Amino acid sequence: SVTVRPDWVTIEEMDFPRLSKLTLPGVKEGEDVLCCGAVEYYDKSYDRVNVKNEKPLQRIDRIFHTVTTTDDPVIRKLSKTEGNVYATDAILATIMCCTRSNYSWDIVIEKIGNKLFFDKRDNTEFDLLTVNETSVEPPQDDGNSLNSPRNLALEATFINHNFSQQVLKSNEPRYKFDEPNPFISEEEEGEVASVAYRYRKWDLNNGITLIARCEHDAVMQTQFLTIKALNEWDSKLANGVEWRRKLDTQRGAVLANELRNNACKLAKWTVQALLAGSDQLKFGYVSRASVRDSSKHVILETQQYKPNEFATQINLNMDNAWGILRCIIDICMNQKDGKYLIMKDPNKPMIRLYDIPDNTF
Ligand SMILES: [Cl-]
Ligand SMILES: [Cl-]
Repeated sequence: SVTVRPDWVTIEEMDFPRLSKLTLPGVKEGEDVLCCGAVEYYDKSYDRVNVKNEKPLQRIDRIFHTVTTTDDPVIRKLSKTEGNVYATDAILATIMCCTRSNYSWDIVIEKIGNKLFFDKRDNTEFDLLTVNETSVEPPQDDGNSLNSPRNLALEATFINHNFSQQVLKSNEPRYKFDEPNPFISEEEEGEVASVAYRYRKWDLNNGITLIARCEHDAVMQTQFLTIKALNEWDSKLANGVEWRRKLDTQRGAVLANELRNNACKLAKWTVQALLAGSDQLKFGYVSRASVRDSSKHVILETQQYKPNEFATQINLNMDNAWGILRCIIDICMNQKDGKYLIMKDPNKPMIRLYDIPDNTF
């Protein structure tokens, strides 16, 4: 959680009920400005996985990038001639889904004239997934490390990185865009995880033109996929729905529990898929092999959802998502040039925008 400094000046406070009423209907599908990278095909044998046909989770080490907006060389180039607001899908999803968030987060905004850059701070846990964040009683750091919030987060994050690569068909020729991955040399591209980037543009009215990096994890025989893993750590301690007993006949109830307890995580995943234009959101259901060990996991189920329809199922309204973003953009455009910080208050349902000194970070 970022340390609020005494020389930070509050510009605006926004409570969740106000944010929840915001709307900007009519925003079009993103327009591709540049597409990059090479993505692997999904292995449809994983469609046969179920509780009676579980598969061990494999450890597959590939490199993942989560480059912030201003360090992205494609965004730097595009900003010379295109748009006036810049971000990435992960940063946008955090803002757009803020009214679902509980745990703290922050985003830095730099304003130069009529251009805005939204970034994450360097060396933070911004990328980590949360676990049971929106439970009535979230996990507490009361005990050893096995089920602490921090360890649960790293466990979920690790599970997701492995799952997304395991379900790929490594021998199938990849789908390659004309431009390669911008975060690695061609000579070494073999070592990066399967990913395709779409740098997309949106008209948000009032002359606001957003450019942001979006991505897909895989392709399917061409359909583009966003691949994510739900995970079960200890169902009893989580007071959850035991997956090995309930996935066969009550898969919907299991998902419903996930939605209640991981509301922000699931919405941010859905926004990521919608921003990229993925045709499907592919979920794995991954559980510990034993509740007492967080290093070994099994895949119990797989499912796919069309992102537009799934958004409606989790009560995510993109008209509201864009409305929230537009509200924040408008506030920033009215400020003096310089740096600003938006943050979610760790103990209250509100976000605050601060005027921070330019050399703060
Ligand atoms: Cl998350
Ligand atoms: Cl304002």
